[PDB]
Amino acid sequence: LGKVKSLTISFDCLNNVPVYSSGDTVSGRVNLEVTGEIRVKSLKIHARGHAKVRWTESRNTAYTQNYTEEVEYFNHKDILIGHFHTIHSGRHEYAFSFELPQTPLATSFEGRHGSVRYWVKAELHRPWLLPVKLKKEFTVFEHIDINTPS
Repeated sequence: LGKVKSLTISFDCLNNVPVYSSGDTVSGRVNLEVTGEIRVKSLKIHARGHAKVRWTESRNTAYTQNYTEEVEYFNHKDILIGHFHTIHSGRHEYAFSFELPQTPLATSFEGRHGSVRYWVKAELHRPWLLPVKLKKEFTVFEHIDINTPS
């Protein structure tokens, strides 16, 4: 058997910053470095954008209950491998490409308990091993429209 050394995600920028807008094609490669030899059930990507709010509330022998509320603006899945596949030592690259809705999207923002975030998640499934995921954030900002209603 072998083992996964590294799992990263590279973005093909439109420049060099991962900033995107409506109708834009977000693409890149899922990078996978491995020592020895591993078997892979599947390699999937999951893109999502949503508004998110964290808050905690104290109870009582006291403890703290954690809450999170999300509103989805965008969601997209795709498979890159399978759905076993064998991979040997060295670097491996797997290209991905999807597109953002031509409908207007929420702009990325970071408040103190509220935020809007977009990310691409890479999910690796292997026989007799727990699923491993890597989530990399990208920024979405709408381009100006001179025909905006009121």
